[PDB]
Amino acid sequence: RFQVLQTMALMVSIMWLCTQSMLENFSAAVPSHRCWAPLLDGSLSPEALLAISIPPGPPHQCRRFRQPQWQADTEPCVDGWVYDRSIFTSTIVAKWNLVCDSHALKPMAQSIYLAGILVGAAVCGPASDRFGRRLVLTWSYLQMAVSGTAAAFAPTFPVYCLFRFLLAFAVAGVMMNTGTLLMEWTSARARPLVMTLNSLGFSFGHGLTAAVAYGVRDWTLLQLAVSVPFFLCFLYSWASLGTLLRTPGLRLRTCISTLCWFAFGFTFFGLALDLQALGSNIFLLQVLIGVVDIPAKMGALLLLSRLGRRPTLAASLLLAGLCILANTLVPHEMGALRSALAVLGLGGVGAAFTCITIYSSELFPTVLRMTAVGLGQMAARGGAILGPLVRLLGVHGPWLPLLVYGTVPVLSGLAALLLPE
Ligand SMILES: CC(C)(Sc1ccncc1-c1ccc(C#N)c2ccccc12)C(=O)O
Repeated sequence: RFQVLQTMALMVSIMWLCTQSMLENFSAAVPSHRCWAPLLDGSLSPEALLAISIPPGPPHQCRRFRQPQWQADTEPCVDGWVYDRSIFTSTIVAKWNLVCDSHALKPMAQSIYLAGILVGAAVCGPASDRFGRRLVLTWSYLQMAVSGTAAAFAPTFPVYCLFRFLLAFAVAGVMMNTGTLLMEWTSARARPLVMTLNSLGFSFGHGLTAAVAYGVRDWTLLQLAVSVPFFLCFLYSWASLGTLLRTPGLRLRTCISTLCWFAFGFTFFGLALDLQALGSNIFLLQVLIGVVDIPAKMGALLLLSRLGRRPTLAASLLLAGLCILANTLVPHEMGALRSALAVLGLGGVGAAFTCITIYSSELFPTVLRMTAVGLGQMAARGGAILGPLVRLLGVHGPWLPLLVYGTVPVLSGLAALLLPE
């Protein structure tokens, strides 16, 4: 009774935590924009007017003819940008003009968020040890709620990034304490099931985010809505690494497990946080991510049970990488196929997360098990921090970030073939 109720509450918390993580692709979606031109803001056709007021692009994002030319002089967006509000009424990109010259700020915002996750885990470890895990979890709920509300009403971009950093600082503690509490009260034999249940809670959070963002098209309102439930969550909440590396034989397993954690984190947080490239419809992609993760993670658990631990992880990582590579390979015209491939890739990445979480426990003796799992978690968080950054390589071509996202998991899975069991 108590175990199931606690599991349900923590599943709800994880759903909302996934919402916090994945909100960025909605609250930071880049709308179609253009320099604010006077002649565009003898009237003629809007298409013709825009043709004589904005140079053509591969509709140029950030240029405008100095004087309306009827038919070099192109100049930057001196007066600002005009954002298309057909989908989103407001966004951080539209609010702070994170386009073109300052385009790197959005992926940099996502990197700051993930660095906040890393720092929050690092601090909450010793804090959760020093103070009760339940107390730290309650304080993390409170911090998540307040940081989300503040970042919703952030006046300037540095303030928004700072409060996203503190929000991540809090979510790291939330995740740490939720996982620890689930582990403590669950029988050692039932650990794979509990891990799968938590991952399924995250999958449900994907669709929850999709629905909330669909309803609330204002980034301020979206952030505030996703942050409010943590107020209620707070209300009703009431063997060192040196030795691990020293051992000679362990080095192979340690390196490969850490590489797998890093590959999962990098690929997921570099792809999951930018679904605009993956598919045309962000809401549909967000929904399908969870809709496929559910069966994907269930099948991952089934294969893990019957097909084995190592081959299941290898298959999941290879599937993710190959699907991402195909997505960047198949023609951009075939949008449906690319969206399906991206959904399959994210499902495989989630399955790989389940597999590695349930596998790294077995790979190492009980004395070093906690240290190995912690090292894997830290590597995953570092890869997450590096995830959004590689999207900056898209300036040369949008295919390069996806090529990196695909070749990382493929190589990690191939390396996963050397694991013992
Ligand atoms: C930081 C991560 C990647 S975890 C994490 C931290 C913060 N935000 C989300 C996740 C996360 C990402 C994908 C998941 C999936 N699928 C997932 C499932 C359950 C719990 C968290 C996640 C790690 O620990 O290395």
